[PDB]
Parts: sequence; structure tokens; C-alpha cells
Amino acid sequence: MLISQRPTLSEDVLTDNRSQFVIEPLEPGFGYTLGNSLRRTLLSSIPGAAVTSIRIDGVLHEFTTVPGVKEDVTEIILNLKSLVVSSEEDEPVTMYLRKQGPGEVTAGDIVPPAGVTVHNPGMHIATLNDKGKLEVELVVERGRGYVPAVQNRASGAEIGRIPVDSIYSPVLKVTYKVDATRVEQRTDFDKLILDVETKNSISPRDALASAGKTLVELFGLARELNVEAEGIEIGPS
Amino acid sequence: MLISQRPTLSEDVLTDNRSQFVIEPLEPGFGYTLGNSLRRTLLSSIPGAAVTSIRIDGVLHEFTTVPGVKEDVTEIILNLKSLVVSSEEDEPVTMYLRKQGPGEVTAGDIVPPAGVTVHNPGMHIATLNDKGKLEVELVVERGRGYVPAVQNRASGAEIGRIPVDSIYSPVLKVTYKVDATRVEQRTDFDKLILDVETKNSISPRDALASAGKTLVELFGLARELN
Amino acid sequence: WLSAASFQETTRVLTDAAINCRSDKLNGLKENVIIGKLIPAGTGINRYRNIAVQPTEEARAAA
Amino acid sequence: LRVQGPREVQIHLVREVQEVYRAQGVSIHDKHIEVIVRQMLRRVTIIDS
Amino acid sequence: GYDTPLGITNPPIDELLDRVSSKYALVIYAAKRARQINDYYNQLGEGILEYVGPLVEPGLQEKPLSIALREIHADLLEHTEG
Amino acid sequence: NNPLSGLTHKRRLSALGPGGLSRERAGLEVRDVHPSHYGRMCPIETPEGPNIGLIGSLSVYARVNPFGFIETPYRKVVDGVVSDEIVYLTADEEDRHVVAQANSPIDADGRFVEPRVLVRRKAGEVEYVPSSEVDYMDVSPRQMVSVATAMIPFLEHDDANRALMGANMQRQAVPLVRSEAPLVGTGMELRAAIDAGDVVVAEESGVIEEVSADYITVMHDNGTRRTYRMRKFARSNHGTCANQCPIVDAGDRVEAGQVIADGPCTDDGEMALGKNLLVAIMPWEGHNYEDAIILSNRLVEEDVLTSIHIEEHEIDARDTKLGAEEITRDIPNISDEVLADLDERGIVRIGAEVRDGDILVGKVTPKGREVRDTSLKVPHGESGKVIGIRVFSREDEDELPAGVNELVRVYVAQKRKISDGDKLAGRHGNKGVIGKILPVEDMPFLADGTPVDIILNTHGVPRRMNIGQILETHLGWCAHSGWKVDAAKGVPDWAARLPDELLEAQPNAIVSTPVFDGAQEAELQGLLSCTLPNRDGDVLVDADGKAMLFDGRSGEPFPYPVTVGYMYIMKLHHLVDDKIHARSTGPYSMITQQPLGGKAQFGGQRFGEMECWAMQAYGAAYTLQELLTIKSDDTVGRVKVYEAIVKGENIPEPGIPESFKVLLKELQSLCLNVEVLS
Amino acid sequence: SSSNNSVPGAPNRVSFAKLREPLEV
Amino acid sequence: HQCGLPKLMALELFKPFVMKRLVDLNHAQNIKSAKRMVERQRPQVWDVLEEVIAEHPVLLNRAPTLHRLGIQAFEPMLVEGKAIQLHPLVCEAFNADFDGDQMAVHLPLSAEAQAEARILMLSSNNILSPASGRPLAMPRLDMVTGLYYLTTEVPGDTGEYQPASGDHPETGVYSSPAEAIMAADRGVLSVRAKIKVRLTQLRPPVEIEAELFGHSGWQPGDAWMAETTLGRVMFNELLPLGYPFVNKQMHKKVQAAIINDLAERYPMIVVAQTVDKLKDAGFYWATRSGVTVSMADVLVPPRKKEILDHYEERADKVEKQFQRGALNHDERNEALVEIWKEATDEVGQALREHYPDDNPIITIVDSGATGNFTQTRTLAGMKGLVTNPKGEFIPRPVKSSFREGLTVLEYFINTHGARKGLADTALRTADSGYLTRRLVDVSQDVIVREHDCQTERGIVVELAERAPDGTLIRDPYIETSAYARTLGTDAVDEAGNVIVERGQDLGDPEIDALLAAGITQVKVRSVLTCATSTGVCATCYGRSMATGKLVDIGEAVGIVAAQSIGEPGTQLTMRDI
RNA sequence: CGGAGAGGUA
Ligand SMILES: O=C(N[C@H](Cc1ccccc1)C(=O)Nc1ccccc1N1CCS(=O)(=O)CC1)c1ccccc1F
Ligand SMILES: [Mg+2]
Ligand SMILES: [Zn+2]
Repeated sequence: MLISQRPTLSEDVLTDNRSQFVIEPLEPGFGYTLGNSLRRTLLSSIPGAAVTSIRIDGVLHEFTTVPGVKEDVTEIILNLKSLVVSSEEDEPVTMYLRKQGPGEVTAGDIVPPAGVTVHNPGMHIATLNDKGKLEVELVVERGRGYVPAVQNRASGAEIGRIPVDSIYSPVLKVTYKVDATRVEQRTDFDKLILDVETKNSISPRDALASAGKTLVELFGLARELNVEAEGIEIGPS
Repeated sequence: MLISQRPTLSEDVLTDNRSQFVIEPLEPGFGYTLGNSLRRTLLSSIPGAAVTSIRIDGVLHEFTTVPGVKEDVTEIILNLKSLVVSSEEDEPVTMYLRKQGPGEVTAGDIVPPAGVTVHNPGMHIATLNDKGKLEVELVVERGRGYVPAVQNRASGAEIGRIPVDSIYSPVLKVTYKVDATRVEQRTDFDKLILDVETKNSISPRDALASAGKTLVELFGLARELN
Repeated sequence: WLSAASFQETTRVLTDAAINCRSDKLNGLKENVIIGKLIPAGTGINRYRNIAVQPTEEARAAA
Repeated sequence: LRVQGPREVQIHLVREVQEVYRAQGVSIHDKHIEVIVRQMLRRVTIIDS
Repeated sequence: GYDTPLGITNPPIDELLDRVSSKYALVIYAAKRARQINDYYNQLGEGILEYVGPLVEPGLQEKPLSIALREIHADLLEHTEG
Repeated sequence: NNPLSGLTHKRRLSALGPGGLSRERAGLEVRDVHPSHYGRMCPIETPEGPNIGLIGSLSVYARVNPFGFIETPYRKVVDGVVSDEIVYLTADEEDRHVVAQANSPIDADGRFVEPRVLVRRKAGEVEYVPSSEVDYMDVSPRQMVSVATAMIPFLEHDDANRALMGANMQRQAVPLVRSEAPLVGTGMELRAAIDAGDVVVAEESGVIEEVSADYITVMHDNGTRRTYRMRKFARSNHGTCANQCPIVDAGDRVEAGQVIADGPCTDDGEMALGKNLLVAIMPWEGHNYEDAIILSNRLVEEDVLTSIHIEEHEIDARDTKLGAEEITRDIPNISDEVLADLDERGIVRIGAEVRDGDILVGKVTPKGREVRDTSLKVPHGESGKVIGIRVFSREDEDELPAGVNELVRVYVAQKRKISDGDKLAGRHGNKGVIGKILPVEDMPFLADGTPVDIILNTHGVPRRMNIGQILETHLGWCAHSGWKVDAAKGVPDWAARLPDELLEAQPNAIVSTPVFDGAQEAELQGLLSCTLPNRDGDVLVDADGKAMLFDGRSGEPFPYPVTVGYMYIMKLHHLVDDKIHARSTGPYSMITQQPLGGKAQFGGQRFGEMECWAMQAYGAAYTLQELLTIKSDDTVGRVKVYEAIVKGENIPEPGIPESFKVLLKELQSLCLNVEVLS
Repeated sequence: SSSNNSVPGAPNRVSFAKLREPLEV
Repeated sequence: HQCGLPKLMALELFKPFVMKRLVDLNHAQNIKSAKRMVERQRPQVWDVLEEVIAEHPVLLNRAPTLHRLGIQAFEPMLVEGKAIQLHPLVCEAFNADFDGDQMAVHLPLSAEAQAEARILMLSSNNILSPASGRPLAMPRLDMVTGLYYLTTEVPGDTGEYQPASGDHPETGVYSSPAEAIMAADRGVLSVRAKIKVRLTQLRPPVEIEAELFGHSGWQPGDAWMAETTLGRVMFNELLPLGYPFVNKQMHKKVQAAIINDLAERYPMIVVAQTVDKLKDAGFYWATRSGVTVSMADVLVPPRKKEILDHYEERADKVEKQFQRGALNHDERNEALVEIWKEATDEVGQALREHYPDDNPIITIVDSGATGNFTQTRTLAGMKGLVTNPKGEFIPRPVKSSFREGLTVLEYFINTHGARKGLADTALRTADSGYLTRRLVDVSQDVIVREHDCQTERGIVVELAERAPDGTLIRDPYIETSAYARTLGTDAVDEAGNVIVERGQDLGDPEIDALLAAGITQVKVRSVLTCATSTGVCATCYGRSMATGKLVDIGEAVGIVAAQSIGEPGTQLTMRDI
């Protein structure tokens, strides 16, 4: 059959890393059908890269403090966990961070291989206020969604390894809402108001496009069962 | 930690009008959302056919009785509300029912034209004792969802016409279950199993294909950004 | 006598008022409600209901 | 009122009403009861014309 | 420090109450200005007599009271009590 | 409204009348429950308003003796052995004896099992007495309740207030298009339906000869015949529908006293006032907030809660002093399209659809041609199908009143589906309006995909002390699903006293739990613990009576199991279609030029004294002034305001209302010299 | 175990009652 | 500030405006054609109606109108149906539930009437109770249950914080609430599990801010480590930006205190928006709180029989002593009313101790949403003592609970009591209205007329009388006697300087400073000593409880006083003095 | 739509 709404997508920019999209003319009941699937695809489908594990020289047994560094170990973990990185090589890579003497350790003080890049060189990591030294090596991988720390059952390779939770997805937060969008003798048409917040490695529009692509691919599986079955057509733009 | 296996859909045929579809592997947490999106589309937006109105010979409205039949015409309307018909036309078509003398009037006594077909002969409509004759004219039409009766004032019809509520839903019952695989190496994935049961008007494969077409059409707009 | 008669004991109040030839100054909420006048409270007070409004000189010039 | 004066009867009435209402767990500010009690004490009885 | 007001709740009442001594003064202020605007609109079909039209860009179908409140909020008027 | 309402109306005792009490002056001690009411007047069923305690209902077993005193049966006991010899005692006679309860253990004969028995004494006093001092005994544990109160399952688990509400509200249910009896009843429904008289009963034995929707013919054994006529789509005193349906075949043999046809709220001869619905007891997104209810859309698609209502309209043609006002189709200055439905005589045709403002009977009166139009119209908010016309003409020697020639009457019927604002209710004093009606696609559903028909909030159950609805829900799920007690090695100890034939049941089994002698808690637990699987072979409700649901909007399973089951819901005659009213202008009273009051008069809403107090407390002077002057009785202000609004102008100032002038004229009529000084 | 046996064509509704009724309504 | 208005009722209320607009837009040539078009409800009237009703306030009223907030103004919006849609947060003000109630709608016409309805009477402007100042538009019932569930910490939950064990670092610390929400979505974390979070958009408490940032301030965007649950972060994200972080379980009293603080420190628009957000969150989380009712949830105390036997022994001993010559009838009755009172108390205590802390009934009662524990004891314990037609307790108790089912002789007396209560309620509601009318009539002409009479009289309020051993103990009834009052004389302590100046609102900070300084009694201004000839003055009356500021010069305070006194007259029971 | 009565809802 033929629909009589032809939904239209609109965007409102609230920041360089935050937008608010709207799909106004949706048939009654298709706000919730689309919103949850779109949110899930945004938050768990787009691939990315993150730090998977680290090893700090000078701390092997007790993870309490690093000599010569003001901040304890957990603060270093949280700071490295907030690093925005992009990787192309499938296999894990290994970075290195080392600054000597007094100063401020920043995300820009690391030299990644040609296959990796850092999108926030100004991020603060640690401060050396005791004429000390810092030496930590990072492991970066590719993945999708949020993956908690994977316990190191095989510790033979190294005993200083500290696995960390990986936020692979470049989308940080998403929410949606549904309202009413008609007055022509009908007050039951749905609205959809997504509020996408993303990292510095991708804009919300690209994330939305990728989510739409993935959902189309997923539902092509169902569509292939009977290609001539009757559905609903929105029509040409 | 990047799985490069795409999902695949497979079917298991439990019976004529019930089947199970299995979709795996999926991202962890995505089974329920996909299953419920499919279920909502199946339960709400599948086109079908239904009877829009009828016209019995000697009656003027639905608050009356036919001489010789044991059911008041309202009960006949309620009984007819259970018909399942498949229509291949795109415009209204008229079916005819005729019975005389002692016996039972059932859905197998209807005479449908080319295209339309009745799928549940033996339904039961009314009973005629000795002197009851039943001659009801039925109009079949295509659509989707639930449409209440269209009054004669809006349609510009005569007094003998009796509008009837239409239910153009070929699907009967839908449910899903998700099998999760949570191993300690974080190589997790989901498995979706969807059960579709139709009321003999179509097959669950056709309903799933219709839902897939609808969802692809809807989600093609969000991908227009690129 | 109007407020008293509208409260209780209409007959006694009316007979006493008639004998005494009482005059009613319509200064009260109930009396103004009865005669359909603006109550002397809230926005019905003189300082409020007699406000004068006009555009400022700069706004008038900006026209 | 005849023995102690107007202020004492005012406080007496306010306290009595407030305690009757407090026993049930209802909170009303004293200014409303004070308005009513003020309205109750507005006249004087004449003795010598 | 508040989300954008919507509907009858715009402009904020707290902002409006800074312009006047009381809420009753605001009521009479706005009512009289709305009456002036309505008289202007009615007489415009015949001719200007004594009044000034909206001092702010009115909406497509905005009503006189909303325009009066907007004019009061964006300081454009002056009032004197009795 | 239904058979139960009339049956309880006939069995009513009222204390107020020509020689009785006053509805206002009556004190608090005449409205109380007295110890002498036990077995003669029900303590539960009374009104809730000013008539609380002044109108009561006769008990089930009570009767009145020749002098007019209510009696009640008691079972005589001799030497501590309960015999079977019923004697009727008045209250004064009963006060001289001590009577035990029906729930007194017995040992297969009259002998009392226990050595001491709890008995009732003179002035509402109970004492333990040796079994040899007992004089009488109740005939049942339901001797004190009435007919309507005996139809509440698990009554003893409900507080008095909710039981009173439920007994009152069972008499407000409207007949539905199709009826079905409860899964869990009490047994006081077959006799309640038969004695009410809305069903058709076979007077003599015979074999059904011909059966149709209009009549039944019975061939008696002695060769005689009798034909019963069914009243179809009749109208009750309250506008409901009274339709009777035969429930016998063309060859069946009947017995004397057997039900031969159904009635409004009867299903196979049993009272059926509602429908069985699958309920959930969770709070849902605030739509069932503060006694509101959430419904599925299936109940609208499948006409589960649909009703038929019939209106009656009549007009008469008088002689008039002007002369001879007539009913005809020739009405001046009316388009020929507006007269399409009228027939040659001048009345609408049967089977025609009528809407608000439509013509029902064209009439013209000679106001002096000068003949005006005084036809019969369809009132505001009324529509339906014309199903019948009755016309009485004096020319046909009809017994019409003096001065009228025609008395045509018109009946229009309409089917009403359930909608937001309608009032539902269970049998345990639980009530609420329908807050929302959700699509089937977004209702909570069970693991097999079954949506729930209704959702009730959790916060109303424990506070109101009516926990019998939860027990009814549990037993209703047990009955709908079926069960089988696994007595492979002796019956379980919790089923020792459970009657045989109750150790096994099939799906959709009808059971009864009498009012004070019914199912226990241990038996309910046992039945819940052993129920049959569903079609696939899975048990959806566990031993606690709670199921695991899915969220229909997001598809996620709810974190904790919810309580699901079946309870009996009734549709009350408090539909929102009869309560919506609005007005802008209309009729005014003549003595004082104020708007009329009444929905049927197209009246206005009264703005009383307390609303004036509220407005004065707000400080809103202009609003109050306009309400009192230009909206009520300012004769010129009304027209000036209407003109100003229909033009672009602003509202004018008010003037003196007419009621003040009427007051001044009355005061002058009292010989008082009232003057307005200036 | 059923509820009523006096009315000829009555539905078979099974009861949980444990007490016998000497007298009919 | 919104209400749903049926389309069919809106078409009739706004008939002249719709006719005018139909004529203006050329849909009709004259007014008669437009009138007929409206009468026939032709398809062309709904589009104009939508725009006609825009920003036109509407008054809603529910009878009985016991106090001022029984009438309020809203912004209509057309809905499909024939029932009016009412906001859940105004039911307490209206006293309206949804079991069949009906309301009336009124339309203001003139410019002044619309201005009054839009400023004075708007629903979002009336949040606080004029009688006491407590908030009336705050979460209740389902919302309270949802917020209480959300802001609760359950020890040993999923994804809980774990200290370092010597082989792995600390577990359960997140770099932002977004990561915590992702973990909760994945099922690895619980909304009610204690964690450590880094926060940058939430203001730290006073202690943390003082000991962590100092002088400069929080300056949004500064990171600090919090030790709370995720539900508490979610709750605090619903409050204003500058509000300090609240780390507590949200009993109804905590929410009321939060709302009072917001009302007294923020503009009312912020308060209205905050209550709307709290409504949304509470309704969302009440659905997922898992509160239901089943007979498995109605736990019975495990040792009721033992307690009942223990106290039945005492009753038997007393009865046998009476049978012997030792005490008369009245002594026996008093002794038996005792014993059974203690048995009821002991059964209640055992029931309370048996129940788990997360039981739905216990959760609903303890959350402050609705109900009390007497009903819980009656439902699951035993009803207890009943009363005779004279009101005195019967010496025989009702030992059954409604979970077990009262017998036929324990139901008869229960029904007696219930009907007696209903009749008494009817008589009390009839008796209270007469008192309210008399109170309104006596004090209907007490109106604020000046700003200050400059009188030197006043009254003395105890304000936390001192202790014998030497200490200041706050007077329990201080908020209804000392708050919202103006000082009549300067407050001085031990020859020191003035602590509070003359003419001070005397709020919480002032009272706390007075208590700290060591001064008990203070003289205040009261209407009892106002010197204005007609009416009262603003300073003598003091703060307006509804507004929180000095009362205006046109306010009618007598009617407010009468409505405040008379409204809670049905709650106040009618119970030789 | 003037009055009287009866019943019901919150
Ligand atoms: O008292 C009980 N039940 C009696 C049972 C009874 C009903 C009718 C006739 C005779 C007896 C009662 O209902 N009385 C009665 C009923 C209505 C009004 C007054 C009375 N009373 C109270 C007991 S009173 O002070 O002695 C004298 C007056 C009872 C039984 C079991 C457990 C606890 C109980 F409190
Ligand atoms: Mg109510
Ligand atoms: Zn003063």
C-alpha cells in the first residue's frame, strides 16, 4: 500500500559534538518501533578503537601509587580511558609514553605508529612534581560497543598488565522521546526526537547515517524471504 | 575484538500456519530490540482483506430478526466477524450467500467470485429450521489495521446497507526468545528466535517479508544523510 | 443591613433596619458582589485600577 | 478577659485552637487564627452614658 | 538558568514582576496595553486616532495580551499608579 | 438496569415515608447495625449518601409473619444433637435462647465434636457454653447476607466499605451484546436469575417442536402445545436493552422449571454481569494513576464491552386555540435535501440514520400563511438508527387524551463501545475510569505472546483492605488454565478436605466459592502449584501466581515478575457520552433573566458562593464582575458582548443585574421603602 | 461437589464448600 | 500549565470566536452562514478552532471548593475523546481522584479577565499551600515509589565497587556517568550499586567543595570523584545546575525539603520545570520498581499462635479472678482491654520484624507514598480491638486478619463499626461547612490597606525556651509561631550588638542565628496589635505563605484565613469536655 | 422549566 505522511528528517545543532534530530510525521506506533532500534544501533554498532590494556613501570604488585607522580594509579587509568584514538590495523598495536623530569604529561606526548592517530592531543594525563620519570605502554584495538575489562587468565606474557574497560563506540550518549504531531482531525501521529552525543572522532550525522545503513542491512535479511511481498511505500523524495 | 560475521536468517516450519525464524549472530543486547521491532510491525502493519458491509434480503437494520433463523441479525454479524478471506483484487467485490429449508448455514455456502477465496469453510453463521431463508450479500475489500464501521451518511448509501467493522490483520500471535552467550573472553553474541502464527490467510514467510519491506523503507530515510 | 440580611435571620434584620431607617454605604465585598460592582480588593483597588500606560519617548521615537 | 486583660484571652484562644488542630496533625500558621481572634475583639460594652 | 519557556508561560513571570510593584499592577498594566493595541487594530481600518501599534514585531496571529506582555518585558512602556 | 437491580428493588425495606423517619433529622443511632438484624436485614448493602442506614435489604432466608415481624429459620438441637427440624423465630422469641453457628464441627450426626461451643446471646453477646446448653443452630453461614451481597466471592477477606461499594455497584452494570458467566462464582446466580424473572422457564415437560429467534413451541406429553414469545430489543426504564435468546434445539426435551431462553445479563440461566479479562497488577507509566485504568484495544475491536442503548422521542398534535396544528412533510423554507428521510406521512423511515439536529417528525403550527415549523428534532449529542415508530390517531378511535390528534413515538438505538471516561468495576469495590486504551502491540505480554487485557495499579489494593480481588485473580487463573492434583501416593495433606471432583479440572472450568464457606489459602497455594501447561507445554505463572512479562514498547523483559490472572469486570452505567456538556448561550429564566440549569435544558454551570470566595481570595475583581454581570443576567450586556466578540472590538462595561431589581421589588412588596441614593 | 442439583438444566459449577445445606433458599 | 480539552466542548465554548474567524477567512460571506456552519460541524471549523484557542486561558473548578486552589487556570489543548485530561500534580490541590469525578470549565472573555487568569490564577504560579507554605504540586504515590526505588543503595549488588585485592586494581570506578549508563545497559552494573564516578556537571556538596576547590568555586567543568550510586546521579541530573549534589535516599520528606529549598531560593519557573522532570522520572521508574500484590507477599508473622496463647493465659487468669471475688465488672473490662492492647502491639512488632525490607507492601508504606502500618498489621497480623455502640472497646478481640478471613460474628461487629464511621463522616462534613461559612462572614472585610503603621507594639514568641541544665532546645511548634513574622524590637545577647535588625522576615537563617547567639524570646509584629484604622498593614501581617514575600497592599487576608482554618475540618474528627 | 416527590454520582 501507500502511506500518506512521507516522514522528513531535520537536525538541530547544539554543539560541534551534539545534535538533536527530529522525524515528525510518523504513523501512530512507529515512534517507539524506530526510536529504540535506532538508539541501540547508534550505541552498539558503529566500530571504533580504544585502549585495551596498559603496563606501568614501577608498579607490579600494589596498584596504589607511582613514585614521582602526584596522581594515584586509578586516576591514570581513568585519564587513559578517556583518550580518543582511531586505529586501522586489525591486530592490537602498542604505543609508548615517556616524559622525564618536571612538567605536565599530555596526550600529545606519545608517538603512535603510522596506523594510529590521537584526536585530543591536549588531554591531561599526569603531572610529575618530584623530579620523577613516567613510562607506560598502551595497547589499542578495534571493536564495537562497550566491553568490560577482560581478565588476564594468561599472565605468563606479563605480570604488570592492567586490563581496562574499553569504550569502543564513538557515540557516548543517546536518548529519544515521542510526542504528538498533527491537528487535521487527528492527534495520534507520533514524533521522534533523538539527542545524540558523540566523541571527537565522528559527528552525529555520520553516526546516524551508519546506523541507518546497518538497520537497512539487517532488515534486508527479512526482506529477502519473499521479494514480491506487499509492504508499505513512502515513495520518492 | 571485532567480529566480522554477518547475521543469517533461517526458518523452521512447525506447522502450516506457524514457523520459527532464527537470526544470529547479533551484537549483545540487540536481540530484544530487533525482535520487538519485528513483532510490532507484524502485529500492526500487515495488509490483508476483510468484509466491509453486508445486505440481508428482508432486513433494514441490525436490530431485527429474520423469520425462520434462530439467530438475531446482530448475532449473525458477530459470527461473520470471524471470516478469513484472501482478496487479489484492488477494488470492492461482492460475494453472495443463499440457503433454503432445514439445515445449517456455514461459511462454505458462500459463493466467491474469481480472486477472493474463503479459507475456513465450516465456520457457522446461522440455522434455518423449516421456513427460514437466508440471502445475505457481502462486500470484501483490502486494507490494513482496524477500521470501524463507515456509516451510511458518509458513504451516501441506502437504508438496507449495514456497515460492519473490518479487521485486515492476517497475523495471529507473535513472540520471541533470545539466547545469550556471555563468555569470560568477551566474545559475546545474541541469538534471536521469532515465532509467527498467521490465521491461514497467508504464510508467516510472507508476513515477515512484508514487515521487512516496511522496515527497510522506513529506515532508508535515516541513511539519506550520506 | 444588606450583608447582615444575606447571612442569617433575614426577617429580624430587615424589621430592625426598617424601624431604625438604616442607610447602607456600599463599602464591602459582599455588598459590591450583590450590586454587581468591582470589589474593593485585589485589582479593584483605586491605586491599581487607575494605572495610566503610555509608550516611552524613546520607544515612540523609534517607531 | 475580665481578670487578666485582652492579650491574655487572645493568647488563650490562639493556643486552644492551635492545640486542637495539632492533636490531629494539621499545620496552620498562627496569623489566620490571629485574624479571626482580632475580629472577635473589636467592641466595648457601655456602662455610664 | 532555565529551559526555554513555552506557551502561556512566556515571558517568565519573575522577569515581569521586576517591572512593577505588585501582581495587580502587572494585571492592570497588561490589560490596558492590550486594550490599546486592540483599539489600534480596529481603528486602522478607518484611521489613526490616538494610539500606537505593536512596538515589537508581532507574530503571525499573536494576540494583543501576548504582545503587551512582550512589550512590558522588553522595556518599552511606562506606567503611573493612582 | 439489569435483573439484579429490579430483584433487589423488590426486596427493599425503607424506614422513611408517610409515618417514618426524616432523611435529614435522622440521628446516628437509628442508622446503626443492631444485634437483632442478624438474619433479617443485611448489614452490608445500604446507600452511601444521606440515606446511609435508612434503606436496607431483606436477608436471603427471612420472611415476615402475619403481624409484620421478620422471621428466620433455625435448626433445632436436642441434648447436644443437631436435628433436622427448622423453626422460624422472631427477634423477641430468639432472645430467649442461645443459637450456635453453622460452622460448628459435627461428627456425622447431630453430636457436637467439641465440648464447648461459641453461641450468640441476648444483646449482641457471645459466650462459650457446654454443648448440652445449645438450643438452636443456623441453617447456613450465609444467613445474614442478602442476594446482592452473596454474589461477592471471598467476601470475608474484604473490608466492610469495599464490600458495600461492590454490592451497590453490581446493580449498576449495563447488559452487553454477548454475555458470559464468571469462571469463579459463588452459586447465588442461577437462583438469582431464575427468581428475577427475566429468563423464560418451561412450565411443563415436553419436547421442543419449533425454535426460532421469535418464539419457542413446546409439545407437551398430553398432546397440548404452548408457544413462548421472546421480547426482542425492548427498552428498559433506564434506556438499556432487554433482548431474549433461545438456548434450546429443535429436538431437545425439556423439563418443568427448566430455563428455555436467556435474558439481558444471563448466560445459560446464570447471572452474567461482566466479562473475564486477563489482568496485570503493576503500575504502568502513570496512565493508571490514582484509580485510572488501562485497557487493550482488543476489547474494542472484538466488541467485548459493547452495549445497546435505546432512546424514546414523542410529539403530539393539539387542537390549539389558533387551530389544528398538523403533521406533514410540507414545511416552509426547508431544503428538499433536509426532507430526504421523511416519508409521505411526515415521519422518518425505519432503518434511517439520524444525527444531531435531524428531523424526526415534521409538524407545523398556525401561530397566526403564518404556519411555522415545530417539528421534532434529534437533541444535541444524540444519534443512531430508527428501529420503530408508533402512531396513535384519533381518527382510528384511539384512546388519546383530550385535545390531541396524533401521538407519534420514535425509537432510535445505538451501539456504544468502551472509551476513555467510561466506568468499570469489579465485585470487590474496585472502580475507576478508563485512563487510556492502548494498541495490542504495546501491551505487556507473556512468554508465549499473550497480551494482557487490563492493567490495575498496585497502590490501590493494600490501602483499601480489599484483598479478595487478588485471591479471585489467583483462582481465576487456576480455573482458566486447569489443574490436576498429583495424588499418586495418597492425596497431599492440603487436599485432605478438598471435595472429590475438585482434584482435577479442564481448561475454562467454572467453580464456586460460597460467601463464608469457600476456598482456603492453603488450597489456593496447592492449586497454583499444580496447573496444566499451555499449548506449547510451558507453565507461564509460577507457584506464587506471578509471571514474567515483556515490555511492548521497548521489548525488554520487566525486571521482576508480575501478578497475572483473570478477574470479572463489569461495565457501569456511567458513560462519558451522557456527561459531556458545553454552552455559550441559550434559554434564560423568565422571573430572573439567568441561564437555565440542566443538560436537557441546555443550561449553564452554576458559579456558587464558595467559588466566589475563592475568586475573592485570589483578588480577581474583573473576572468575578464579568461572571456575575455579563455572563448571567445583564440583559443588554449579553447582547453587547456577543456583538463585540463577533466583531473585532473589545468587551464593554457591565451594568446593574436584574436580580437586584427583583429583590428591590420583593422588598417593596413587603411594605418596605427601599431607595437608591445618589 | 457441584453447586446445584434441583434446577433441571443447570450448568455444572463445582463448589469448594465443605458444609451441607439443610434448607433450600 | 496545560490541560486537555475535548474538541466538541471547545467548539461550543469558543463559538463566537470561531464564527468571527470563519467570516474573516472567507469561509462564509456573513455571520449567519458561519453560525450555520458551526451548528453543522462542517470540516472547515476545526482548523480555525485550533488557532482560535491558542493561548486563551481556561478556568477549571471542582466542587466542593474548600480553599483557594480549587479554581486554577490552564492553557487548553484539543484532545480526542469526551473526557478532560488533568495533570497528575494538581490532584492534591483539587482533591481529585479518577474514580468518576467531574469538573467545570469557564471561559474568561475580557482583557482584564484573561490577564487575571494568566497571572494570578495560573496553575504553575501556585505551587505552595497558602495555609502553611508547604508545596502541593510535588510527587506523590507512584512518583514517590519510583524515586525512592531509584535513589536507594542495596549492599552487594551487581558491578559494585571493590577495593584493590593485591593482584588487580580497584574495580567499579567509572570515568563518567555516560560510561556507567553504558555498563548498566550491558547488564554489568546496577542502578542501585555503590560505585566511584568522576563528575564534571554536578556541583559537589559544601564540604567537598570547601576542601577541594576553595574560594574560587566549582566553575562548571571541574572534575571531582563521587562515591554514590548511578540512580542518585540520575536523580541529581534532574535538579538545577547550581544545586549542590544530594546523596541520600528520597523519602517523601526529603523530596519535600528539596522542593521547599528550591522554592525559597529559585524563581518559580525553575521550580515548575523541576517538578515536571521529577514527575517524568518517577513515573518511569515506578513501572520498573517491581511492586505488586500477591498472597505470597502478604507474609504472616511466624509466631502469632504462641503470642495469642501467652496473652490468652493472662485473660483466663483475670477472668477467673473476677469469677472469684476480687474485682468488679469495670475492673475486669479495663484489665481485658489491657492485655489485648499489648498483644496487638506485640503481634505488630513481630510482623514488622519478620518482613523483608524490600517487600512491596513494606516498601510502599515506608517510602512515604501512601498508607500506614496499622493497615499492614490488620491485613497480615490481626485486626485487634473493636468498639461497642457507645465507642468503648469490647473486651473480646478480633484475632483473625483479612488474609485469613474474619468469621461471621467477627464480621458483624466489623460492619457495625464501619457503618458507624461512615455516618459520622457524613455528619462531620455537614457540620464543617457551617463553621467555614460563619468564619468567612465574620472576617470578610479584613484587607491589607497600608505598607506600615509604624507601631511599637507586638507580641512575644517563646522561640526555643532554654533547658534546666543549660542548653537551647528548639520549640517543637516554632514554624507556625515564629517563621514568617517581622521583628518588633532589636535582638541583643549579653550586652552584645544586635543580632537581627528590626523589620526582618525572620526566616530559617535568622532563627538559627538567634538560637546560636543564645537568645530565646523575641518580640514580633502581629495583626492583633496593628494600628491601622481599616484593615491591616503589610508589615504586621508579614510574609505571605503562598508567595514567600511580604504581602501586597490589596490582598484579602480574612477570606484566606477563613478558608485555611475551615478546610481541614473533615480530617479533624468530631471526637465530658 | 414553575412546583412536589423518588432514586443515583463525586
Ligand atoms: O461480639 C462479637 N459478636 C457479636 C455477634 C452477635 C451478632 C448478633 C447477635 C448476637 C451476637 C456482635 O456482633 N454484637 C454486636 C453487634 C452489633 C452491635 C453491637 C453488638 N455488641 C457488641 C459486643 S457487646 O459488647 O457484647 C454488646 C453489643 C464478637 C465476636 C467475635 C469476636 C469479637 C467480637 F467482638
Ligand atoms: Mg473521587
Ligand atoms: Zn500595622
